[PDB]
Amino acid sequence: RRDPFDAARGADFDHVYSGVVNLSTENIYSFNYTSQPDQVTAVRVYVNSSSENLNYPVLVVVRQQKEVLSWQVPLLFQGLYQRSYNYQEVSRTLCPSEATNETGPLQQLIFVDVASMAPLGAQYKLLVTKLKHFQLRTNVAFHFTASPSQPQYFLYKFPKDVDSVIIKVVSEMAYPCSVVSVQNIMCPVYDLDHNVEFNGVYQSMTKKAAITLQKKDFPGEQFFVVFVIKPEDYACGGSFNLQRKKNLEVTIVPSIKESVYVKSSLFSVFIFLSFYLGCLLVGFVHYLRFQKIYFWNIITIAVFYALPVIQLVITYQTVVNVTGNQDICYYNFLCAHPLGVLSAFNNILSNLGHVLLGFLFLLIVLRRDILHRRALEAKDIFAVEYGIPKHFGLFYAMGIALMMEGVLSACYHVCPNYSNFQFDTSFMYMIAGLCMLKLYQTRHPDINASAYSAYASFAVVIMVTVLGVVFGKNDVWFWVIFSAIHVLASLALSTQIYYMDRMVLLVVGNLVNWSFALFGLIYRPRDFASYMLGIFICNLLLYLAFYIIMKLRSSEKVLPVPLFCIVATAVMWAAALYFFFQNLSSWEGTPAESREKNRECILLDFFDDHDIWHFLSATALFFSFLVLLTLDDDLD
Amino acid sequence: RRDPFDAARGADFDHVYSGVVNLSTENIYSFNYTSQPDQVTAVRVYVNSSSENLNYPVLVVVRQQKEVLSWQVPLLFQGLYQRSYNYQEVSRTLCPSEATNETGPLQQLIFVDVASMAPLGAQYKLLVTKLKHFQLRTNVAFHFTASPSQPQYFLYKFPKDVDSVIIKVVSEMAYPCSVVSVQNIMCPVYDLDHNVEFNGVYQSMTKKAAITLQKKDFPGEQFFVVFVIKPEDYACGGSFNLQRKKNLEVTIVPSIKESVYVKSSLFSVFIFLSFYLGCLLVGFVHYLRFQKIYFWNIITIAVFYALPVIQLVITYQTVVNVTGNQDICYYNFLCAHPLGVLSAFNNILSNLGHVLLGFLFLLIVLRRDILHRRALEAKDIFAVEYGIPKHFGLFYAMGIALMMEGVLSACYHVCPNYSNFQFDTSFMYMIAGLCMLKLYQTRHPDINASAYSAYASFAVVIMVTVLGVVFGKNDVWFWVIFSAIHVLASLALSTQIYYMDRMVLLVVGNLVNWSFALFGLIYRPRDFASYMLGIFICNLLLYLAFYIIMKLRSSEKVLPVPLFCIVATAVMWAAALYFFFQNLSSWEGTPAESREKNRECILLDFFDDHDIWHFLSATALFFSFLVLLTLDDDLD
Ligand SMILES: *[C@@H]1O[C@H](CO)[C@@H](O[C@@H]2O[C@H](CO)[C@@H](O)[C@H](O)[C@H]2NC(C)=O)[C@H](O)[C@H]1NC(C)=O
Ligand SMILES: *[C@@H]1O[C@H](CO)[C@@H](O[C@@H]2O[C@H](CO)[C@@H](O)[C@H](O)[C@H]2NC(C)=O)[C@H](O)[C@H]1NC(C)=O
Ligand SMILES: *[C@@H]1O[C@H](CO)[C@@H](O[C@@H]2O[C@H](CO)[C@@H](O)[C@H](O)[C@H]2NC(C)=O)[C@H](O)[C@H]1NC(C)=O
Ligand SMILES: *[C@@H]1O[C@H](CO)[C@@H](O[C@@H]2O[C@H](CO)[C@@H](O)[C@H](O)[C@H]2NC(C)=O)[C@H](O)[C@H]1NC(C)=O
Ligand SMILES: CC(C)CCC[C@@H](C)[C@H]1CC[C@H]2[C@@H]3CC=C4C[C@@H](O)CC[C@]4(C)[C@H]3CC[C@]12C
Ligand SMILES: CC(C)CCC[C@@H](C)[C@H]1CC[C@H]2[C@@H]3CC=C4C[C@@H](O)CC[C@]4(C)[C@H]3CC[C@]12C
Ligand SMILES: CC(C)CCC[C@@H](C)[C@H]1CC[C@H]2[C@@H]3CC=C4C[C@@H](O)CC[C@]4(C)[C@H]3CC[C@]12C
Ligand SMILES: CC(C)CCC[C@@H](C)[C@H]1CC[C@H]2[C@@H]3CC=C4C[C@@H](O)CC[C@]4(C)[C@H]3CC[C@]12C
Ligand SMILES: CC(C)CCC[C@@H](C)[C@H]1CC[C@H]2[C@@H]3CC=C4C[C@@H](O)CC[C@]4(C)[C@H]3CC[C@]12C
Ligand SMILES: CC(C)CCC[C@@H](C)[C@H]1CC[C@H]2[C@@H]3CC=C4C[C@@H](O)CC[C@]4(C)[C@H]3CC[C@]12C
Ligand SMILES: CC(C)CCC[C@@H](C)[C@H]1CC[C@H]2[C@@H]3CC=C4C[C@@H](O)CC[C@]4(C)[C@H]3CC[C@]12C
Ligand SMILES: CC(C)CCC[C@@H](C)[C@H]1CC[C@H]2[C@@H]3CC=C4C[C@@H](O)CC[C@]4(C)[C@H]3CC[C@]12C
Ligand SMILES: *[C@@H]1O[C@H](CO)[C@@H](O)[C@H](O)[C@H]1NC(C)=O
Ligand SMILES: *[C@@H]1O[C@H](CO)[C@@H](O)[C@H](O)[C@H]1NC(C)=O
Ligand SMILES: *[C@@H]1O[C@H](CO)[C@@H](O)[C@H](O)[C@H]1NC(C)=O
Ligand SMILES: *[C@@H]1O[C@H](CO)[C@@H](O)[C@H](O)[C@H]1NC(C)=O
Ligand SMILES: [Zn+2]
Ligand SMILES: [Zn+2]
Repeated sequence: RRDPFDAARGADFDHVYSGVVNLSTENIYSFNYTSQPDQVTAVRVYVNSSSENLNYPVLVVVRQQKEVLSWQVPLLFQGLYQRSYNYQEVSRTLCPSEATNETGPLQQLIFVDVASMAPLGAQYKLLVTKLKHFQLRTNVAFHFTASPSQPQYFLYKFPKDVDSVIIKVVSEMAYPCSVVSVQNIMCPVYDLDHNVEFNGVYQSMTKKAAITLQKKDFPGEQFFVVFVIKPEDYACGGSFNLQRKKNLEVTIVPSIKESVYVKSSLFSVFIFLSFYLGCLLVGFVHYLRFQKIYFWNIITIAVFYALPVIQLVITYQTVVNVTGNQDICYYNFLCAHPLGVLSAFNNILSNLGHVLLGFLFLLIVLRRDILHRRALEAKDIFAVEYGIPKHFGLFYAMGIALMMEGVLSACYHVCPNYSNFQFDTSFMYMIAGLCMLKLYQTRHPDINASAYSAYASFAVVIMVTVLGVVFGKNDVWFWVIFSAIHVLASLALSTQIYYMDRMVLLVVGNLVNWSFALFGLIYRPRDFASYMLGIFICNLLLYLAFYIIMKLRSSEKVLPVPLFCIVATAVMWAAALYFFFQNLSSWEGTPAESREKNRECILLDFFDDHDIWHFLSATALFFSFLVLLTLDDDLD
Repeated sequence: RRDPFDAARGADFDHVYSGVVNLSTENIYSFNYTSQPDQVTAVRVYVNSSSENLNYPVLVVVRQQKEVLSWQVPLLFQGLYQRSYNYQEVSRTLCPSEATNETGPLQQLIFVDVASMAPLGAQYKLLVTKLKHFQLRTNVAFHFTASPSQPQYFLYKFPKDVDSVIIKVVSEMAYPCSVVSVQNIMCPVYDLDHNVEFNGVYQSMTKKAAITLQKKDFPGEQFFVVFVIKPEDYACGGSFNLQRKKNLEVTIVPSIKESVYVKSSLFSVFIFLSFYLGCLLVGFVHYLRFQKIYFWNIITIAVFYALPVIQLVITYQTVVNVTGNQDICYYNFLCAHPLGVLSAFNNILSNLGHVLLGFLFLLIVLRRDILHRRALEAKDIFAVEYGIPKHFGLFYAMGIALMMEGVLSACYHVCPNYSNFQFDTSFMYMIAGLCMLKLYQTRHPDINASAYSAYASFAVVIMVTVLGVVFGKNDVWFWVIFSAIHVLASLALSTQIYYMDRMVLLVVGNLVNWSFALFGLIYRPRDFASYMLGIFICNLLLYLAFYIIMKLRSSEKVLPVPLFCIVATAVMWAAALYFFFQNLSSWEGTPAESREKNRECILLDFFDDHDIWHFLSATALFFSFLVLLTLDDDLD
């Protein structure tokens, strides 16, 4: 019978053994070592077959006390479109075993067998090395390299006090894709292409990756971090001595404490309660100085828009929480602090203003309308020859739209995805349309188009946006049709509004044509909803400026409060647009590329760009509504 | 150096070798064989270690010309909640290599090494057998068994003419879950627990599985079918000499031809064009004898309900087509014939009636209303003393609701899922509500409650159903609250309708109470939408029956046409309810259990139960609308 000790070559690590194997010859080595308590040893085996022989690959088998590994040196990879790749260098890290004080020192023996079947012979070069840079320490960086045939992984241990950690992986050249996974300390370790996704959380990456881990999940307070490169780049982007070495740096940082949550919640509440306090102060000062269809329409639309998206997001959040695959939601993982089951608590809590300011506007408008109704009940002719008709439902509709926009934004931000690209700024379309309607009605007679003209406009706009996003991704005929429709609509609106100021119509038409040429030359926004939002904002601001300049030309003085509100609205809009143009993650494109643009939070240790955008949008919209309400105070 | 031939034991298949291995001993066998053209050989290796030693398992390594396999005899499995399982028998099928005429007969050698590290010794029993039942033949069944540590797989070759095939797998006892996968002929073959989902389509199963394959996808017109059992049953259902042997039967059947598509399309078109032909003939015979809000409301609801679900189903269909994981959509895979990119063509084409019948009803109502308007223009006092007020909006609303319910059902059936349980019968809620409103208005004065009463009713009903399904799955407090609200609503409706027939209110209340007791004792419908549909249908039929009986008690003769329409409506309702009660697949429950209840098509070779349900529902609704329209013809 075969005797390993008899034919084994008592060998030592770090010596590059070389050999040649025939059909009737096999080589075996008998490495030995010892492990001591409080230390972790991880052996690594490198095998390079100098020859390129492919019909008779060299077969390598590593035997330990309780595990067996095996592979070939000329590793062969098969890729789509019938492509073949051959790698002539292979490496593997053996699963380590801990040694406790009770167990004491442990002696370990490892056998390595190299054998082939070539009739003439195949060369091989074998190296076995120990690992000193195996463990990882919190806050200390680390650099290394990986290859499609040389997967890597390391060990981390939970400190005494840390209850949550973040793993950040950074690279420079994103040519070959990669996968980063976290697993428990239970051999075997799945560090292969076809089994790395079986267990533990994982993330595909090309230039950036971030994973947040708690403590209660892992027994023993330790885990393995595995990095695996991929033969082809189809999954994470474009198309595909062969080698694809990729350099990586890995950092582990403790997570924030609950004190940050308390601070952020208190700040968010109080910053917006200050507005109510100021309104109460102003009302007190004024008192001292003195000393329909929209309802059910909005209710139905809100329920219709809420139930489906709400259930869809519930299901997506549950699935992402259960399966552990962090490639479904398009979060901004660098700053996403979870609470309870929620995965991104900040992005939802940052929507408090959209509700609070809407509530304040509703309260103020209701009080003003009730006061005007009481005054009319008392009757006064000063509001007839020196007054204009008053309407109330429009402002309530605007405020309810603001509330619904806030709730929709929160629901969408629960888990962003390509199927929820709308519901993020959808209701601001309605807000802009309502402001347009209010401006149109205030100057000209009522001539109300009931309420369904705006409904049809919104339905058509959503139709066109969805059609363009889902189909107009790469086509231009639809783009030409949309441009023609937009130009025709602009001309028709200009003609209708027209019937000293004969050049404003030409100015608006020329601005629209300039935008037409701009995106025709650029011809690649790829975000139809964003451009629709921008165009609505542009038209609203243009109409507001035209109306204000016309009022100025009419030789009347504007009350100071409308002027202050105008300036505040302008500044807030500027800031909000600045924070909006910043891009963090995007539903379009593969998840690996979406995370390629992430940032590590601004302001406090909680918020980031998008939260500031939410805040500034809420404030700017509130000030615009107040300006619209109060602009015509001097007329009475 | 090590010499394989020197220590190799020239062995033969089917002989159960036995041995004992120590630290310094390792046994090797050197099996040999030859492969001839037009035949496929697949060796299989069984290894059983009699001892239960966990600390010192036996290591087995199989070496071939181009592949190496390795494993341990006492296989260890880790399961959730810190559970461990050990299997003492292992088996494996080597990847076969085809032998072509040009290549000629091919000699093959296979080395098997058994080695351990026990200080005393470990026993082992090894068997190597050839496979004669490896290939699969079309339409011929096959029985076999599998175990968590003994995965199986077989080969299939595409016949000359078959362009599409179906693989059906059947079992009897669904205790241990299983996975069935299809892969190409390219070694290695992933038949392990942690890598079986990497490549090729796959399906989790417990009692039934079905997979449809085309021909152009596979080069060589051949493929491997792999069956893998699972250590635990958490994924596919409940909780978890150890063994879990599972018996399976596999059949392969050629798919249908395009002639079936042509036949089914022509039949579906003509069966429903027959209604228009009959209406035209009736109009011809009659001629020979003679010889606003709803619009915009429904149009807005159309987009508001279509765009989210339409885009969402687009995304699901694209993803399921791309990845190849057949566990997202809850189809009925036994009868799902795809066309182009669509995966279930029949379930969509079976919705032609919901549109055609609605269009016919709209046309007939428009013609009748226009004729009545012309007659009124001519003026006739007969329709005053012996006439009743005429209305038209409700009938148009009903027709549009039907025409939109058809499209909603089609969109939902594009890819059924737990996030789309509505949109299958939602619009018929509004249909029943409108029928009730029309019945209320026809007898009592107009007293139109505008149109938003039913709007709020529908919104509240949908909200309640969604809340119950998402949350009231295992709770009873919500169920008690819902029952109390239903009883209160029934009492209020009876009181309002009341103000010879003093017992009808008691009868309706008692029927509602009987339903209360029924679903309280059963207390497990777990389909809130289904029971909402049932209750709405029951109330509609109940009110219609009481109205008709009251009219009968009024001592007037009913025109034969309304009687015929009533009888046809009753018969169609009975048939539709019968076809509805049949259950094929269900979004609730794991996908493995959902496919556990599937059926192999009825009627032609295309349709099944659900399509017949669609047809019968459309016909019954159309006849009910016609009955409502024509019920009071005798009055004039
Ligand atoms: C086996 O490998 C060796 C390569 O070193 C070759 O065979 C050797 O041939 C020489 C010359 O006759 C002998 O002195 C050695 O004893 C042989 N060794 C062995 C292990 O066979 C050859 O490449 C291989 N064997 C054959 C038959 O080609
Ligand atoms: C197999 O090939 C690789 C690369 O072809 C060899 O790696 C070399 O390692 C030395 C050691 O410092 C470096 O100086 C060389 O630069 C490396 N090669 C290259 C191309 O950079 C490796 O030694 C070969 N053999 C084994 C067993 O790995
Ligand atoms: C090796 O296996 C054998 C069991 O078959 C044991 O060692 C044998 O011991 C007898 C008695 O001294 C010798 O005659 C044999 O030559 C030995 N065989 C071998 C392969 O060493 C024992 O179980 C194992 N070896 C040890 C050291 O325990
Ligand atoms: C390992 O154990 C299994 C079962 O424990 C053995 O399988 C037996 O095979 C014979 C051959 O027909 C059957 O008659 C027995 O019924 C099987 N066992 C049982 C429990 O049913 C097997 O022979 C053992 N060894 C190997 C190498 O498989
Ligand atoms: C009433 C309005 C203001 C609420 C707006 C925020 C809503 C959308 C938020 C607040 C609380 C959230 C829920 C809190 C907890 C969980 C449990 C988790 O396993 C699934 C998601 C689910 C069910 C969340 C879904 C989104 C949610 C309902
Ligand atoms: C405009 C909105 C976002 C403002 C915040 C209001 C709502 C959404 C907030 C207020 C209090 C919050 C809850 C506070 C505590 C918990 C318990 C935790 O285990 C799950 C999340 C859950 C249930 C939170 C979900 C979101 C929540 C309901
Ligand atoms: C950001 C992507 C979606 C493209 C859209 C950009 C939008 C937000 C930008 C681009 C051009 C901008 C406009 C340029 C000029 C003016 C005139 C000024 O008196 C009021 C603001 C207004 C009308 C701007 C509003 C914001 C605007 C419309
Ligand atoms: C004409 C009126 C409406 C302008 C008021 C809005 C202002 C604040 C907006 C309009 C265009 C915006 C800029 C558009 C593009 C860039 C380049 C980017 O790398 C930094 C931000 C920056 C510089 C933006 C900052 C905010 C910005 C200047
Ligand atoms: C106009 C009305 C009657 C149509 C109602 C059925 C709708 C939902 C059907 C008709 C055509 C269908 C499309 C036909 C082809 C494909 C390509 C596939 O890769 C994604 C789905 C997609 C895009 C289908 C989605 C569903 C679809 C849009
Ligand atoms: C349910 C009701 C509304 C459907 C009635 C409209 C019919 C005619 C529509 C609905 C879906 C459509 C199909 C959608 C997708 C494809 C795949 C394409 O490669 C050929 C055309 C084909 C096969 C379409 C033909 C027309 C079609 C069958
Ligand atoms: C099938 C699941 C969702 C449970 C609901 C079952 C429904 C559809 C069943 C159960 C009880 C049935 C009702 C029982 C009695 C009557 C009175 C009769 O004069 C007309 C039929 C009618 C009105 C039935 C209609 C169908 C019905 C409502
Ligand atoms: C005509 C109107 C009043 C409807 C009357 C109710 C009739 C049509 C319905 C109500 C309950 C139904 C039954 C409920 C359950 C089953 C068991 C199933 O394995 C076969 C069909 C069968 C036997 C159904 C046949 C149709 C049925 C009898
Ligand atoms: C190495 O020495 C012998 C040789 O195999 C081995 O039995 C022993 O366990 C090892 N001890 C150490 C300290 O490496
Ligand atoms: C083992 O002993 C060392 C001695 O310093 C101590 O630091 C360590 O915590 C001990 N470990 C265990 C598991 O007892
Ligand atoms: C079996 O016989 C020898 C023994 O190793 C082997 O070389 C040869 O290829 C095999 N031939 C056949 C016909 O099986
Ligand atoms: C090989 O020869 C046999 C002889 O009957 C023939 O049937 C078969 O088609 C041939 N196959 C190839 C690939 O030439
Ligand atoms: Zn946002
Ligand atoms: Zn259906």
